[PDB]
Amino acid sequence: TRPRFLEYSTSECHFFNGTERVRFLERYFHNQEENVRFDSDVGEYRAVTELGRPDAEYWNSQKDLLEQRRAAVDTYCRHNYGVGESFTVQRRVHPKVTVYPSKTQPLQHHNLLVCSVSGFYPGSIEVRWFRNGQEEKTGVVSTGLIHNGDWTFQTLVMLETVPRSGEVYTCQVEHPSVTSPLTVEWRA
Amino acid sequence: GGYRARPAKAAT
Amino acid sequence: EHVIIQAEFYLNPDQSGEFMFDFDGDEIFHVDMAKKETVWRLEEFGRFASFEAQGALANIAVDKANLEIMTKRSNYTPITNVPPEVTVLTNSPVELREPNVLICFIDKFTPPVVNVTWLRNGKPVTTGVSETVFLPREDHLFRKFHYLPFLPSTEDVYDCRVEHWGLDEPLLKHWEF
Ligand SMILES: *[C@@H]1O[C@H](CO)[C@@H](O)[C@H](O)[C@H]1NC(C)=O
Ligand SMILES: *[C@@H]1O[C@H](CO)[C@@H](O)[C@H](O)[C@H]1NC(C)=O
Repeated sequence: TRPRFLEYSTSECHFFNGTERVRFLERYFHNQEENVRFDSDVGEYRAVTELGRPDAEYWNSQKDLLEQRRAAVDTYCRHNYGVGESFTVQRRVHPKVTVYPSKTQPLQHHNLLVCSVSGFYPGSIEVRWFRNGQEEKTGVVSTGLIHNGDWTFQTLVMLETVPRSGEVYTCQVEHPSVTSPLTVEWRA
Repeated sequence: GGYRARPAKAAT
Repeated sequence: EHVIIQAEFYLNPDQSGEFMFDFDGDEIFHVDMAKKETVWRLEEFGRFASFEAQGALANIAVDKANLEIMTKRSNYTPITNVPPEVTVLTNSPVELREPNVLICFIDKFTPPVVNVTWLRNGKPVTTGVSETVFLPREDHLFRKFHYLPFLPSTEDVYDCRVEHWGLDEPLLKHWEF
């Protein structure tokens, strides 16, 4: 029931095209509001609110600190990038694709084809449905990209359809860990 | 291979 | 392309501190404050990199000191509670008698304080459960994962109970075969 008081700081390193373009951000929060901020595109602290003006001015008076922050894109961002490059930037985990039917309403027939794509990394994924070699773009609902919190992702891409005997449905998956599209078929 | 912490700066 | 975040916070009066490293939404490691030891999200990370926990403990002292300054300068304005959004799901499709893992995703909340309890048929579970620290978001809020490895059966139902100061009643998200 007592009041809470939170101090929260983030030091962000943003990488584009490997380490060719690197951006460094420092952010200071109290409770829910950002007050001070260092942006490598500026090279100085700036006040986000009037509450953070004393810290920005005082910090901008310390030349030794501004030089540390201005060099972070190299001494901090690019350094830490190379430390874990082998098991983060280059981490690759193949997807596990399975198809199984389901039902929109318990008392109705199987009118829902689920394409489960789980256990992959990174989060990038593209899934497509096909009826008899033609792509089905209408009637597709999905959970979206689900982060499992353990360096793996999953997603369900479902197709609302009435399967007819003889028809073949194909779930096609594209992921940076595989070269050619991955296909799984389901026959009625 | 050793990670580096940014150092926190004391406020006014 | 890629983002690396170093997130640290200190909370009063709970006196809770955290220091962690993020890579595109995932945890590389966090510094255990009591043990003063670098905990890697995946054991294999420790074999490829390192980090001296003393740097984190040093930053947490500064953050603790800055909190006192900002609490005074802000005239002791308390934080506004933001209740969490809770989701329960499984690591993979569910096959009977085939091991799996229930995942409770607590999202979009502040301050970073939550009690999370796994319930099997209403009874608490305190064996086999694991949990991550508070993870950063793009919008100054926090998220958190809890895990319950289980053997799927038709006789067992599960509930993830979450309690947050921004919640009137504790949240219960359900899951069953
Ligand atoms: C705290 O109180 C003083 C008035 O005594 C005021 O000048 C100051 O701005 C207040 N802090 C705020 C508005 O953040
Ligand atoms: C968690 O449980 C403890 C003991 O019941 C309680 O004191 C605390 O307020 C709870 N935390 C939240 C956020 O509800």
